[PDB]
Amino acid sequence: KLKKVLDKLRLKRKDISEAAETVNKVVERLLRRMQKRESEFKGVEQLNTGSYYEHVKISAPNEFDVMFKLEVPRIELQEYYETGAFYLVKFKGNPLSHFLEGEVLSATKMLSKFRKIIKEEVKEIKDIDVSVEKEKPGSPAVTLLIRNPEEISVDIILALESKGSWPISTKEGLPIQGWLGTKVRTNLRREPFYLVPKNAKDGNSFQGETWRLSFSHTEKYILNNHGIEKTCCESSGAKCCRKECLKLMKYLLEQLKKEFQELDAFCSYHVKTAIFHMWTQDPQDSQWDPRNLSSCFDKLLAFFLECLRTEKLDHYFIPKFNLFSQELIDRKSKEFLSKKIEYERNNGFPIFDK
DNA sequence: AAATTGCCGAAGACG
DNA sequence: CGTCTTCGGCAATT
Ligand SMILES: Nc1nc2c(ncn2[C@@H]2O[C@H](COP(=O)(O)O)[C@@H](O)[C@H]2OP(=O)(O)OC[C@H]2O[C@@H](n3cnc4c(N)ncnc43)[C@H](O)[C@@H]2O)c(=O)[nH]1
Ligand SMILES: [Zn+2]
Repeated sequence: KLKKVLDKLRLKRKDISEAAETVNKVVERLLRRMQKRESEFKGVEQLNTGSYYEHVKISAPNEFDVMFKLEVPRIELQEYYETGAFYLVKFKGNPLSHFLEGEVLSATKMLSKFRKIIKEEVKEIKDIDVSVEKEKPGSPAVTLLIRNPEEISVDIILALESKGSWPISTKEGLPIQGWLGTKVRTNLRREPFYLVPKNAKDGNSFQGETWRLSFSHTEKYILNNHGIEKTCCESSGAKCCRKECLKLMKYLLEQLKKEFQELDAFCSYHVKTAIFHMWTQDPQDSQWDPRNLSSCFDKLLAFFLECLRTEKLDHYFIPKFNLFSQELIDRKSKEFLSKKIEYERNNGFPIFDK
């Protein structure tokens, strides 16, 4: 049954080819515009991120994430309260001085200019049906809607790149020592970290100056390098069901969200985060054998339910940041999701039949 | 020093 | 299952 759902979720090559060709054209154009000329974002470089580029996109290739990363030397971080994930940014005749709010580099100001430039360039595209989606408060993304004629959304994510050591809130995150190992962890943490203009929500409003930590790069590496054995899912190695298990979990949540508005606060990142913990908990490739797909999915569900019940889902990189805190998601919303998942679980997943 | 190209892994296609 | 294919990521090289 699960194998047949996976067949259904699997992307078609023809769909991939048609989508990618258009998406790549638009992105390439936006990138060229940023880099030329007297622009504040002149040095941005492209990094493709998220589900599609992690090969865990399901159903249709209609969502693409891409970061435009900007190297900003000598920045100093001040943690926004005790959130671990959100920060104010300061510097130790720059183009970025336009975005300064005091000595603080404002996320809103920088994103708004970034967004303004994108809209200008999108207006000049004549051969492709593309529009800029209406702004979402808090969101770090400038979202494009493309009609290929099929609907495709492209999230362009502005990001600051810092080459320094990672903020201490991440010191006990990335607990992959018994799984991917110490050399991998050390090497990953020697890579840069990123800040995206996602504002912290403080009560009824957003703190417009705040930035948010990003490890979209690391997550991408982990998805592509996910086994304890170096040959996991390689041509001279054994196939595992780690990614398949993630697709099924993503699908379950997506179907549930499609018919229950009370689940708007839940997202695929919660699912991704839960399975990262699961991969830490069950490190052996043998406990992710394709023959044991059914029990792997069940283990994930039980773990997820327990996170729901205890209102605790630690960010994989920032362990003191609880994705399932009462502050972020209401108790009733979690209890609601708990009931739905339990139902689908005990009933052989009727919602998988659309 | 921006744009081209080579290589090959991941995974879809179909036997 | 194997073999072929395309897309993505990389960085040498001009
Ligand atoms: N990547 C990511 N996404 C996060 C997130 N916290 C919540 N979410 C949400 O999950 C979904 C992820 O999409 P995916 O393509 O990976 O399957 C989205 O619904 C995302 O919602 P969002 O409102 O927060 O973000 C919108 C837009 O911004 C990107 N984004 C959010 N946050 C980041 C970070 N930290 N780095 C890079 N990009 C980020 C989202 O991908 C989406 O494109 C989380 O921490 N990370
Ligand atoms: Zn594997």
